[PDB]
Amino acid sequence: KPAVSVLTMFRYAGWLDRLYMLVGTLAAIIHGVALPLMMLIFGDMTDSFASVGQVSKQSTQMSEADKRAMFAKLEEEMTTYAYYYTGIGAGVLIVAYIQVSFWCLAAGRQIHKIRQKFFHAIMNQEIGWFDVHDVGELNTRLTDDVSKINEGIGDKIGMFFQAMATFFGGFIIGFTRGWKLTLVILAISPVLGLSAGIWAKILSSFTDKELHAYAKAGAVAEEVLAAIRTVIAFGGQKKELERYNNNLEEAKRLGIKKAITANISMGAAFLLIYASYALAFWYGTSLVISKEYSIGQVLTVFFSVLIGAFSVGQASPNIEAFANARGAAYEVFKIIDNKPSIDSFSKSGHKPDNIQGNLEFKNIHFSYPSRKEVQILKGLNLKVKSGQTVALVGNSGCGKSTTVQLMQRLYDPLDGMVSIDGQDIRTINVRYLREIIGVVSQEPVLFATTIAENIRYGREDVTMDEIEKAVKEANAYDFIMKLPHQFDTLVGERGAQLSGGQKQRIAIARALVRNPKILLLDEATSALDTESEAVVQAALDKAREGRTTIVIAHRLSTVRNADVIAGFDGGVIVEQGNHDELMREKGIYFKLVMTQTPPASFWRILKLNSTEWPYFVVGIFCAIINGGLQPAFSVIFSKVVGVFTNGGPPETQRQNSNLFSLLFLILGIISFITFFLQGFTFGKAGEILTKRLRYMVFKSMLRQDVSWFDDPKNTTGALTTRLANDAAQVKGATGSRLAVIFQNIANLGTGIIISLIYGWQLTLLLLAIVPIIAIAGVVEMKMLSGQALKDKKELEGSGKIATEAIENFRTVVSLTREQKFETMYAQSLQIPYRNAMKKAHVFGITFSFTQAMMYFSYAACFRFGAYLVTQQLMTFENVLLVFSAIVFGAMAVGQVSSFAPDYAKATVSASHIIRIIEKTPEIDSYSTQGLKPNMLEGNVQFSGVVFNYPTRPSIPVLQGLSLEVKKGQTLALVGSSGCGKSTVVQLLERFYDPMAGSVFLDGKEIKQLNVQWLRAQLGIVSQEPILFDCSIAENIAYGDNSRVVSYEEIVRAAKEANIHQFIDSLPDKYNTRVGDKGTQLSGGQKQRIAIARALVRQPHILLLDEATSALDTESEKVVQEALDKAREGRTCIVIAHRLSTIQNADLIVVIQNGKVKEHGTHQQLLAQKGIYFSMVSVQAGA
Repeated sequence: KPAVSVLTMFRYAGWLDRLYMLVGTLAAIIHGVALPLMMLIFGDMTDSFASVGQVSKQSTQMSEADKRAMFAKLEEEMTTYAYYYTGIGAGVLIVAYIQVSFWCLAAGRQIHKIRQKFFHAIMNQEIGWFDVHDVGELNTRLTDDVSKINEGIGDKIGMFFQAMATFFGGFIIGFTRGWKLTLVILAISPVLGLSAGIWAKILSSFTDKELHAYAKAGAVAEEVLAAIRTVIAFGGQKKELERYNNNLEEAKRLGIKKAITANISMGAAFLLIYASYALAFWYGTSLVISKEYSIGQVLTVFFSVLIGAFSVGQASPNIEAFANARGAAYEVFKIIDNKPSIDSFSKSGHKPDNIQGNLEFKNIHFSYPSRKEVQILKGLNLKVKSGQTVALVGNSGCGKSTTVQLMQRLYDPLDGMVSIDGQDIRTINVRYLREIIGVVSQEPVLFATTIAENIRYGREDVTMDEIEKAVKEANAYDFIMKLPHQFDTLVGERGAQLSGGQKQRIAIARALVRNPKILLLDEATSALDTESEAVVQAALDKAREGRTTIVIAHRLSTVRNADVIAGFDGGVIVEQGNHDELMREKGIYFKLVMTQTPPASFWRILKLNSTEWPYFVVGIFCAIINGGLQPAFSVIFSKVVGVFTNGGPPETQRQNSNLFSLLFLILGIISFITFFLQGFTFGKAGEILTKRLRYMVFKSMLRQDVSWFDDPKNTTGALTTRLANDAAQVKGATGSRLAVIFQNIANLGTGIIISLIYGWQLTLLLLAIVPIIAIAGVVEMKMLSGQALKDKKELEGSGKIATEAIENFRTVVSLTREQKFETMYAQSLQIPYRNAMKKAHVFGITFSFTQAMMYFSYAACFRFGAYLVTQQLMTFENVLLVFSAIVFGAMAVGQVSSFAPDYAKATVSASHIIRIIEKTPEIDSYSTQGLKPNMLEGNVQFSGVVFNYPTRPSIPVLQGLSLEVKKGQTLALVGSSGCGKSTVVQLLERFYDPMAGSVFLDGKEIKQLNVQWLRAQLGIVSQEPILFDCSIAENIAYGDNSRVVSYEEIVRAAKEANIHQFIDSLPDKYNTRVGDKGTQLSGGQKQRIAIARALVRQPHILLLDEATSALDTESEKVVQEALDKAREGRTCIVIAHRLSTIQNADLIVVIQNGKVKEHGTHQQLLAQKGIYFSMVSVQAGA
């Protein structure tokens, strides 16, 4: 919404840039003008043949006489026009190059200046300006915005003025050569713009509908694939598939409806286009019979106006390009034009010498630009004498840090003054101030360069001698020497990750080269290991003694030797003096002292598609007839112009034009039928395989085992995404592109034969030209992408050192040396700049070549078509025929190159979708194998089990685990911590088989048992029960599948689970919708419902996994009450964390590091002492 004045935007264009734009925009206008002049000549040529065509047929008496005057006229005429054509080709060749080159030259030169100035501005902004602004957004704003500006001031403008020139140029020639047809053409203009208007309305509306449609099906999948371990446990995999099939069923019906309407629209649009196109010509013919116009003129005015009309459509996108560019240039220039109060690039202000380092802070009130929300410094008084060292102490706010912040004049104080020596800090030059102040910070930063270089960021002028003494006086010398490469080592975020205490010591070495008179040390010792702290501490102490120093830390070991200690409370200075005095004050200080002591052949996807043997043949057969249909229009138009051109005695003509204009319209309406057909057939074909695929994919996805689902690569979102993209992407490839590609090959193949058989060697020649300009047209786009990529790589490297410069910024300003970063940036950019010059040279040649080739190619059409071919009997009427036939056959092949990528993107998206079906599990619920025992009663035998999780085969959870629990009794399970407790419940459900060892239920091995039937007997109840959206009765009825449960059954279950209080209370009762689409309710109820699911199944085995985990107060009591009523009739394993409620259990078993450590009844473990007595002691006491 905010934008920029048109003249500001060019502020960096002067002299040449200005001139370049003018010569370019000039050349561009000439270029544009060229094309309608070309079409103007086309009417003159028509007239020349037309005269002879009228006289040739007027003879029917003499022959040899016509071999003279006719040929002579054509000779002088044709040679003239051809000469002019060649004349226009050289023109467009020159102006095209001028056009693109100059405008790109302007672009390059300005953007270079935009770029430099911008970064310079960024580095100049005061720190408060950063504190309010997102650095991330700013740098991404840098690279992305300047590119938009580039797109805006580029050759896009040249293209705009070219388009206007064609628009004006066309309409002028249209109007002058006649007023009538132009206004008749202007009359049909609003109709073609309206139909395209119906398109923007249909597309925008229906695009959301399909997205809205699958959003429903994809909502089924998302709650399922998130809830998977629940559907696997309860084996509802046939149900969730059925639901997904139902939603897919609806989505395809909506899809075919959309396919019907969308094809009707496109078909009707093409009718109106061909209708008006034919209508305009009919009025055109009606004016020729009246002898108002030349038949040749009609072609000139008709082509010129329509060309000039479409020029508006082709112009519009460049307006947008310019428009967007201004908007982008607003926020960039805003920073550039902004001027700071503090500068730091300004040469002004006193530069005192023999600074004695006498500091004072007078009555300073300050607030960081969180501003009025908080005031952290209320007044202040502090003096620090020359050569002394003062230590600041505080509980919170770190208002101490503020003074170190103000002392570098990062911020000017609200009221009061900071005074270095006698003078105010605001009188002295900022750069020099920062230079006479050294700084060492809690978190040290190293830029990526040699250690010599990071030490060279203290001062640009330095020698390895000064480096050496610096690190040595920082006692960083010995430790780095041991490091390989010596001072030439590397450092940064990337590579050479080092001890902090060493980094801090390089930082102290850097600050030391600065040889400052004032030293600020903030917490530098803090947040560091105790051993290396003393090492660095030695350095810090050796860094002072030449300098006055203010230091802040939480280490009171480093304070004692300070000549002055100063505490703050609420921004108010309170205590000052020597340590003993402060201890005698027994104040805040004493308080703190005491406190601290890919492409391949995948046919089979098409084989899957072969379920429709028909519908393809219909669409194909239909499209090939539409292929043969398309050039018929080119054949008519040839003979409409042709017979009228070829007419001879006129009396017959006017009747014929009517017949043609009629037939001209007939291919129009027959096209509606054929286009709607092929589109609808493929469309339905697309939606049905969209079902089969998403079905077979989802289905195969339910098959896989928890091993696959625990994977990091596959998370619920990634699967839904994988599920949508692949199905959609194969559809396009089996879809329209194939319909269209076949339409086109038939289009050209029909066009070629007609052209071939009519012209001998007419056509043969043309076919030599077009593929060459087509390939020449493809290779340009290839170079274009190449240069684009290379430029991206070069500015990526410059933008990288930019990001470095502004991400660490608050440090670089503290050291100054922003000019170093200005210069580094400059040199970085100088390569794309030289690259950007070459770019213009190339863009101009390729463009001009492609245009000149098309214009020169045209000359050959008539030169060889006349002369050598028309000297012979072979005739004009067909020359016009072939012209359209081949050229529009080629323009149709152009769609091949356009639809190339959709195939790849579909094949890659296919490459995944074939594999995802054929991947097979270790454990598949689908196999009907397994024993299906007849005997009810469950035991559970765990013997010598070892388990390591497939995702994390590092720390094993289970090592030699052995448990036994008899039927109809409760096995309590205790543990130090972890899934050791819970993994039991997972293995019995057989989400995994163990590495070694085995587990038995009735004494049979589950490993050889039926996976489905096994789970069918289990009473699983987790921490946070997921309930699908549906009737709460349907959530309960999930406890049993392959059968529908009775109302009185799910009643008995709810009665059992004590959830019935709610369920009679609600308006809907059992049909209430839950899952926080229909309704929301707390955990206590959700759990009780899960309890109902569980004992709806009537399991012989209940598994209660940390059931009361998330819960509170009475809810725990009533849920526990329900769980307790749920067991004692059944085998169960309860891993719950309430050991007060485990006190009644048949067998309690302490698990330790995978091995059962203790086991027994409660009092039995109570009699002993060990882990379990401790477990029960701590929490009952806490």
